[PDB]
Amino acid sequence: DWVEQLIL
Amino acid sequence: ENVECEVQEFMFAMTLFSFDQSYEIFQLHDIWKDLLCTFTVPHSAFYYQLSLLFDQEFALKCISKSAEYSLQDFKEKQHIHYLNLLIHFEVLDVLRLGHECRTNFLQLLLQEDIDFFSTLLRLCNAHSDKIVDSILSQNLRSCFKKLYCFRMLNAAAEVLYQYILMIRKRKCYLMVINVLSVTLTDLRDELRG
Amino acid sequence: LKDRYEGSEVQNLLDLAEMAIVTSLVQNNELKTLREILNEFVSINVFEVYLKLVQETIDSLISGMKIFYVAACCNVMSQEIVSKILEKNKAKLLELPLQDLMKCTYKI
Amino acid sequence: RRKLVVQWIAMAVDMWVREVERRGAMAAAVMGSWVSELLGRADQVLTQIAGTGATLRGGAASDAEEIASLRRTVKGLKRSVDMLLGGEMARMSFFR
Amino acid sequence: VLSQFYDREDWGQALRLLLLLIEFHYLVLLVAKFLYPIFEDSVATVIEVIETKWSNLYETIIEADKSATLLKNLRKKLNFKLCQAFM
Repeated sequence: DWVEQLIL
Repeated sequence: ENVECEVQEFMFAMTLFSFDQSYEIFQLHDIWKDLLCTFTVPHSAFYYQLSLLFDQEFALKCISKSAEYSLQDFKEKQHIHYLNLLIHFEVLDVLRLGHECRTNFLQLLLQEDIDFFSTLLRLCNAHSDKIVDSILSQNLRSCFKKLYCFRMLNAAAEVLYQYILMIRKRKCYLMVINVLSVTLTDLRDELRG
Repeated sequence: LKDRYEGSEVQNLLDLAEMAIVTSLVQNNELKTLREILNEFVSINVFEVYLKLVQETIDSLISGMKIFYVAACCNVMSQEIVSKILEKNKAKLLELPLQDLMKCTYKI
Repeated sequence: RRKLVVQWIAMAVDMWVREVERRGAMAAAVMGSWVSELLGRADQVLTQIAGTGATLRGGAASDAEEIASLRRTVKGLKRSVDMLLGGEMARMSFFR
Repeated sequence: VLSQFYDREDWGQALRLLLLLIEFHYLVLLVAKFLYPIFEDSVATVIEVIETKWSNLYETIIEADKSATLLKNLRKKLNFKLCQAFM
């Protein structure tokens, strides 16, 4: 979740 | 050990060869057809013959030692042998610089060389940081290709990349721009178009 | 004029000349150009041409000055370097010497 | 005759490199260090074969330049593979 | 930062940093500094994008880090390219 929000 | 105790020495050598003891005795001092040829020649010949006969450790060692002690036909042969033995077991760069200081021969040798060869070349370039350079460029010109070319030339890189281009596009344009840092403007415009 | 605007040489033979030489940057054409120049008789370019057909230091300085006076100049410089390399194939040589940077480094 | 085995490896890795380069251009619109090590050993085998060939009984071997050529090809492939492994493979979809 | 404190992990962190920089001058400088300190295809692509993307506060930050910047960055990029070529 935290790494999906960083990629966005 | 018995019946032998100059001639007896050579006898001991050839007998102990048919390996450490043999080589040692031989060096310290100074199949039948080959032996006769060697006798007629009379170190280089002896080592060559031994290497041929064991063609292994003994052979390779003797050959290397003789080649070292010596340093067109003989030279080329010795070099080829050494390189092959080393690649089977640095050597490349050494031999190259040596011969530079028979061009088609070298072209064939490098032909055989072509991953290990590439690594060696990279090492040589790092160390550095005419004929040899041209030969290398030609062999490379004969992704992978572009990369090798670029690495070696370090204009040739840029030219090769442009030719290949005439994801991939972006990467190329980018690499070109970084290397250059007119051309940049053109590349940018093309990427934007 | 119609040629400069659409992007000739015989007409010119009959600054701008330097730009034409720039565009040109074969041996026979060079010789013909040289003959035309002789008939007409910039100086630096002439010295360079004379060297190519073939004091050397003076020609070199002239060419460097011309280069300073962009792509064509660099090309000419590279050509001169190649020619010097061909001629070489000690102190005088060092005096004459005194991607291009990479080449110079390899030379040193 | 391991000369011939090295030639097969050279040809296989070459096609592999071409495939990776093609697949990179494809996606704009695995290889490990073991392949690099393998080409180094291959260069050593060729250095060993050439040396043995120079000291054969009856006269030197005729394949001297043939092996020198293979050495160059192998080095070229190790160079390409080393560049891909070193980062050029993660930057294949990028403009140069 | 956690990943940094903890080779592949380091690469992943560097990639994340490049991605963040793309999404966003000071940040870019910090990233360049980190890359220099560290000193494949994906990495090269990122470096390239950064070069393409490339005031007083930024200069001050650069000075603090050293304790010219563009040149150092170009040098680092060249080094990275060389490394990729060797690989």
